[PDB]
Amino acid sequence: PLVYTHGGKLERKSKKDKTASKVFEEFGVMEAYNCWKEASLCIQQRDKDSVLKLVAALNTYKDAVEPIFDSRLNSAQEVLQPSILEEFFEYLFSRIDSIVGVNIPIRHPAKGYLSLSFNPHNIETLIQSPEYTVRAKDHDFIIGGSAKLTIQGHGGEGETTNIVVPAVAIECKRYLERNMLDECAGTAERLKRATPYCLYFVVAEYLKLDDGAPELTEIDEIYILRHQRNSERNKPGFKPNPIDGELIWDLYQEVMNHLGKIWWDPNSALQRGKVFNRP
Amino acid sequence: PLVYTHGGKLERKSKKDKTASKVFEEFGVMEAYNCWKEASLCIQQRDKDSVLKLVAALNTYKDAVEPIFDSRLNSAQEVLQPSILEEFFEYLFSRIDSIVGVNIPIRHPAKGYLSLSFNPHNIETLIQSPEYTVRAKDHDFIIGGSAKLTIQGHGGEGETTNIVVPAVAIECKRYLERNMLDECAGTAERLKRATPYCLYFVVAEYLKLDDGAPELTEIDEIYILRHQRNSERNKPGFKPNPIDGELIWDLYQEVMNHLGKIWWDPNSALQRGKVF
Repeated sequence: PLVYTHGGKLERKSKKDKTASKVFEEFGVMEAYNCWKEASLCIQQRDKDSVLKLVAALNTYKDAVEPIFDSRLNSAQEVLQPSILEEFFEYLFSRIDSIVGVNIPIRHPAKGYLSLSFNPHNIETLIQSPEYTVRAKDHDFIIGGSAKLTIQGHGGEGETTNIVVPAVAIECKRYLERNMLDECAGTAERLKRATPYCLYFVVAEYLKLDDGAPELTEIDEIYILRHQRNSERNKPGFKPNPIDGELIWDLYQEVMNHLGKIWWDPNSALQRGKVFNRP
Repeated sequence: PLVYTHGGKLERKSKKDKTASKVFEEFGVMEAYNCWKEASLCIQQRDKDSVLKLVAALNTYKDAVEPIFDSRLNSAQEVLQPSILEEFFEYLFSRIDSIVGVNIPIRHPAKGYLSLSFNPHNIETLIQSPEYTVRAKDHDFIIGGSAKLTIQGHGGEGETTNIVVPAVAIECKRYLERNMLDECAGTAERLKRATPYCLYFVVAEYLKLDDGAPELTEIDEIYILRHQRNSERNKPGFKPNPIDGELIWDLYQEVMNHLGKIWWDPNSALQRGKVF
C-alpha cells in the first residue's frame, strides 16, 4: 500500500474504539471504503473524464459514509472526515511518476520544512556540536522530496534531522472559517520564505466566512469545492452540492504544470525579458 | 503637473560641479536632453506604436549621453544615469489623467509609506501629544496620492505628517545583481504590508546570470530590458542590445490595467471565491 491516510485512520480508530468498530461494521463503512479505494486505483489515465470519474467515486463514498460519521459517532470532525480528502489526493497523484519522470517519495500528509535555528547548550557545545532546531509545519497533503540535514561542530559527526522539502502543499478542510484562513495566510508567508517554489493551496468543501473584507495572502489558490455556504448545512432540508469535478480538474492541471517547470531558469528570463512569464 | 527628474539632476549636477557643467556643453548633453524631451512630449497617443516610438527616443538619448556619463564623469551611476529611466516613466505616464478618469498628483520618485509607530518622549507627552515616526521608503518611480496623517493627543493640535500612498512603484536599476534583488524582495514584503494593492516592479537593463536563485518573494514583475547579461559590457566587442520596446509596452499595459481595476471592496467580495 502507498499511503491510504483515511483507510489507516479507519483501522486505527476501530483498533482503539470498539464502539466505533461496531458502528463501522453495522453500517458497512469498511465495504464502502474498500469499494471507493478499488474504484479509484483502477482509474489509470488522467484526461479530464478520468479525473471526473475519481471525483464521482469521491462524492459517492462521502455520500455513503459521512452521515455515519456525523450522527453515529462522537469525534469524527477532527481526523476521520478531514482524511477522506487527504487520501483522495493520494489517489489523484498516484500515477504521476510515469508522467513527470521521477519517483516522488512524499505524497501524503507531512511536515514541510520552514527554518533552521541554533540553540547551543553552552559555549562548549556551540563549538563542539551546536544544538539546533528544524521548524516544520503539518500540511494535510504534500507532494515533495525527503532530505537529510546534518550539522557538524568541531567534534561530532553531526546531528542529522530528516526533513521534507515540498513542491506542492495542500490544506484540506471541510469548511474554511476566517480563523483558519488566517493560519493559512500566516504559514503561506513562512512557507514562501523557506521554499519559494512550493505551490500552496487551501481546499474546502464549504466557506464559513463572514463577508467582512478581502485578504491579500500568499496562498496560490483557495478552492471551495461544493460552491456552498455553511449556513445551509444545518437548516430545514439537507441538500449538499456534489464536490465540483471541475475544480479538482483545475487543481490537477495547475499542479502538473508546476511539477513540469524549471523553477529558476535565468536563461529563459534573459530570453524573454521577464522573470515571471504570465500569459 | 509634469515632473522632470533627469533634467533637474542635470541642472543640479551642473550648478554643483562646474567641471561637469563644461563637459555638458562641450559634448552637447543639454541639446541632446531637451531634444529627447521634445521628441517625447509631442507623442500624445498611447497605442503600441506610440509607445514604441517613445522607446526609440529613449534609446537614442541613452546612446547619445551615457558614454559621456561613463567616460567624462567622476561619479554618475549614483543618480545621474538612473534618473533617465525615472524621467522616461514620467513621459510614458504623462497622459494618464485623461485615460483613467482622475487627476493623479504623483508620477515621480517618491517616499512610499510603510509604518507608523509611537515613541513618546515621556508619560506626559504620551497622554498629551504622543511623538511618532512615519517610516517611508525611496522608490525610483511612483504613481500614487498624497495624504496628510495627523495624530492628536489629549490637549493639542496634533502633529501632521505628509505621506505618499503609492498605487504603482517601480525600481529602476541599470544592472540587477543578487545583492540588490534581495533588497527588492525585502522592501516588497514591507511595501505589501503597508499598501497591499500597490503593484511593485523592478526594471533593469542588464541582469547578472550565475549569482544564485534569488528571493522574488513579492515583486510583481522583473524586467530585463536589453535581454543581456551584465558581463558582456566590459569585453572586447561592446554591442549592447536596444531597450526592448516590447517590454516597455507590456509594463505600460500592466500598470494601466491595475489603475483600471477596483481594488478593495468590503462588501462585494464573495463571488471571487475560487476563480483566478
